[PDB]
Amino acid sequence: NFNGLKGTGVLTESNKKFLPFQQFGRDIADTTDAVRDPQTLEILDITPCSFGGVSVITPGTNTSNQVAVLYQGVNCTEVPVAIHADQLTPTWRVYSTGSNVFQTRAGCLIGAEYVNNSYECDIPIGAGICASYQTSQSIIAYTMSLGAENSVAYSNNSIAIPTNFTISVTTEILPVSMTKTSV
Amino acid sequence: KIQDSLSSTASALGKLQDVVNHNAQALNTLVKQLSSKFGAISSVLNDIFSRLDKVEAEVQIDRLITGRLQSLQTYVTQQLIRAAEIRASANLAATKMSECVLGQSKRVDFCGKGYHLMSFPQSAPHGVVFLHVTYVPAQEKNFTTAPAICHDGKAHFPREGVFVSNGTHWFVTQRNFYEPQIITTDNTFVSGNCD
Amino acid sequence: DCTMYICGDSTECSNLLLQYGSFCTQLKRALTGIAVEQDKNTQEVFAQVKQIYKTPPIKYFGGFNFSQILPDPSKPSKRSFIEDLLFNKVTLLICAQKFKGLTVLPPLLTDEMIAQYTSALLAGTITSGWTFGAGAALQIPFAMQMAYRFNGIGVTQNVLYENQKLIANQFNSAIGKIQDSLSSTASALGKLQDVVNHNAQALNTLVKQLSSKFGAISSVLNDIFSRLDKVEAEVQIDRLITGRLQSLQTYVTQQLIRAAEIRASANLAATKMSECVLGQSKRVDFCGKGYHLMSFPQSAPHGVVFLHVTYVPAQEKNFTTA
Ligand SMILES: *[C@@H]1O[C@H](CO)[C@@H](O[C@@H]2O[C@H](CO)[C@@H](O[C@@H]3O[C@H](CO)[C@@H](O)[C@H](O)[C@@H]3O)[C@H](O)[C@H]2NC(C)=O)[C@H](O)[C@H]1NC(C)=O
Ligand SMILES: *[C@@H]1O[C@H](CO)[C@@H](O[C@@H]2O[C@H](CO)[C@@H](O)[C@H](O)[C@H]2NC(C)=O)[C@H](O)[C@H]1NC(C)=O
Ligand SMILES: *[C@@H]1O[C@H](CO)[C@@H](O[C@@H]2O[C@H](CO)[C@@H](O)[C@H](O)[C@H]2NC(C)=O)[C@H](O)[C@H]1NC(C)=O
Ligand SMILES: *[C@@H]1O[C@H](CO)[C@@H](O[C@@H]2O[C@H](CO)[C@@H](O)[C@H](O)[C@H]2NC(C)=O)[C@H](O)[C@H]1NC(C)=O
Ligand SMILES: *[C@@H]1O[C@H](CO)[C@@H](O)[C@H](O)[C@H]1NC(C)=O
Ligand SMILES: *[C@@H]1O[C@H](CO)[C@@H](O)[C@H](O)[C@H]1NC(C)=O
Ligand SMILES: *[C@@H]1O[C@H](CO)[C@@H](O)[C@H](O)[C@H]1NC(C)=O
Ligand SMILES: *[C@@H]1O[C@H](CO)[C@@H](O)[C@H](O)[C@H]1NC(C)=O
Repeated sequence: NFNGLKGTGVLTESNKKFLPFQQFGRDIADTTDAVRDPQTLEILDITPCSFGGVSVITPGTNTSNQVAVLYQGVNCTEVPVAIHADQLTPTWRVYSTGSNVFQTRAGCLIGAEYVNNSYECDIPIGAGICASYQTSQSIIAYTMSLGAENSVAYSNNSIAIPTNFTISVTTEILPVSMTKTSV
Repeated sequence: KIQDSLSSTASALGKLQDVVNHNAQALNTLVKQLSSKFGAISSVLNDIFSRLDKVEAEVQIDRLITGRLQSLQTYVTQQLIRAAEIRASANLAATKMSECVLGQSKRVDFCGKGYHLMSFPQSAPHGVVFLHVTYVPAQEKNFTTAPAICHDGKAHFPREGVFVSNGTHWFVTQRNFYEPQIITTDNTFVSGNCD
Repeated sequence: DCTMYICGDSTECSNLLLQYGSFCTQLKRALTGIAVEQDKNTQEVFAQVKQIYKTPPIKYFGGFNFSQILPDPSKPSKRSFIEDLLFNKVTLLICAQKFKGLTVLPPLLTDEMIAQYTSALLAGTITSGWTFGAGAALQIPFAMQMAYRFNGIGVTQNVLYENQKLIANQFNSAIGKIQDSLSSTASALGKLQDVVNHNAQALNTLVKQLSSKFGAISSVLNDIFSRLDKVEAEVQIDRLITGRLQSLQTYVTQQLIRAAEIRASANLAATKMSECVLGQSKRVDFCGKGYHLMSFPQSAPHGVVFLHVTYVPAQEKNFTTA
């Protein structure tokens, strides 16, 4: 409640050259983020506490219920700091520092063990990472494999000609209309 | 085989399933929408009349009329958007029927994977399902080829097909099927010399 | 994030917002459909092949020169020399002021991974002709694959061999000028520039929008309670929660309109690359002005760039016919 203005956040000193009169720093946000404390004569810069969006990776409910949690855009060593009573809306802070945390560009996920081979994508994550429920059982994270690597031998006087063929039938589905509604 | 493929997995008809899901889903969020008080005393309509004086109950009843009225516009606007993507997908289906079914399509990878032959339509709820029949080349055997041939001091080029060799002497054959034929003047034509 | 953006950091926020029903969970179900779709669009344009072919070490393609589109070993990224200009000409603390719950999720396909898909299309269209898109790949010499392309135009194959040297030099001189043409003028990439500029500008209008009062005595919810009686303070915040929520609705409806146009333009690209790249097109003025010969794809930030190769007749002479 510096200068008779309520708010919430953490406090750090900033080097912005406040003139002998100006007391508050402001930008496009237009929500107070810097206060000159009347207690002493220093400069305080306010930023909101660390936050994020919680994403849950879950396989089929009947298959299992063990889940891997992903926090977007936060340092992986920041989430252990969150483990306190009456500091988080969730109380399931047990997953904050559990199994081997793997760091990705979109934050670091917990509860999943990172293999270094490749497979096909089962549950997308972001930045080329996918997760699945493989074998006694656990959730694993890998990197997508685009496809089987192949090479074609090119020479300037050789040609390949088929000697056989095969006939295939391929299906396709297209919507055409929908229900008519009156209100 | 295609009969079993549909009956094997139930995820084949996903595109025709969410069409009815989305419209049925938007109705439910519309019925539950009137439960909100919208900042008024109560969501029930007629009771607020008998509980409050008519002089200022208009203020209370106005903030609830606008709350429900705004809900309808959001629903209608959603329908216009959804009707836009369906119509943009029915024209594609109509184009497929006029080209793939009624004729043979030269547009590569438009009416199936491979070389197109002919198709069949089948009806479905809120949609249509095609059966593209295509031609896929099988295993291949490589050879040695030369662009032209010079016999009487004049270069010869194939009429249709490409010259291939098996080691002893040359042959001419189609591009898509190995049917070797003896080199002949009927299969070639002459143009210029061979230097 | 509806709870944090509207009136977040207030114990009287959620309960008052709770009685409004299922509004922001309705919006939240619309901005996830856009998120999922934007990952599917890239799967239909670039991921039309499975086997990742690799170019041979030798680069003697019958006299042609392809050094300006093939992957570059020097740079750590497998990006050709044309793509380098494209990346530098798109200018992708304003990111830090998004504490109000306006995040930016990352794309599923990383930039260095799409380049592998593009490199597979090139290496499959210069050693295997066009058959790799319609069955098993079949190798063929390049000086002989071109003669197939000239046959489709209507010009007999005997003219390519007699002019192979001239055509090779003529093609090489044409690919060089593309490199300088793109850098000389900055309006070439205006199609991609506005795609990211429009989205960035829309966010700025939304964040700046919450500073309005909407008839309330003050524009801040925290200080509106210490100066007015709590019996009817609900009235003023109601004029504020409705106005704040209403503007969130406008931004979502804008994205629905824009996503429809992008999806329309994504399918057009997905159709050009299935016909102008994996085959020859007879559709006039579809894959470039003039008679079509072949096309090569190149990647770019949020988009694709083609290099159509066309055949255009030169000077003519009058004649008398019967
Ligand atoms: C490349 O293709 C040519 C053309 O088919 C092959 O030459 C032909 O090969 C067949 C099979 O060996 C010969 O038929 C046999 O010839 C013997 C000769 O005594 C005869 O006794 C048999 O009853 C039978 O007819 C055919 O004559 C021969 N043609 C010529 C002009 O030589 C050639 O063998 C093939 N090379 C390879 C490496 O596959
Ligand atoms: C071309 O491929 C077809 C199969 O796609 C071959 O047909 C098979 O031939 C074998 C020969 O022993 C038979 O036992 C199979 O019953 C045939 N399959 C079918 C579906 O008819 C055919 O033989 C191949 N062509 C050549 C020249 O070998
Ligand atoms: C294909 O074109 C490139 C572009 O010019 C050629 O690379 C040039 O090579 C010469 C030979 O020393 C250099 O002097 C030039 O500086 C190179 N160009 C650039 C832009 O660096 C390349 O040699 C050509 N391919 C072939 C087979 O000749
Ligand atoms: C010869 O070809 C030219 C076109 O290349 C015909 O047209 C002449 O050239 C230009 C193009 O129209 C005009 O400015 C001339 O006036 C044209 N000549 C005449 C006589 O009109 C030209 O007609 C052709 N010549 C013949 C005899 O058919
Ligand atoms: C559980 O759900 C899976 C799909 O998620 C299904 O295959 C399985 O049959 C279900 N088991 C039940 C309902 O017992
Ligand atoms: C955390 O911050 C440190 C700063 O030194 C950085 O090196 C590291 O990559 C960050 N990790 C994550 C997961 O953000
Ligand atoms: C891959 O992971 C295994 C264990 O999962 C490890 O033994 C191996 O050294 C790793 N290979 C690397 C990191 O190249
Ligand atoms: C094929 O390429 C090799 C390697 O450059 C060369 O020695 C040979 O002469 C070439 N042959 C033809 C027919 O182009």
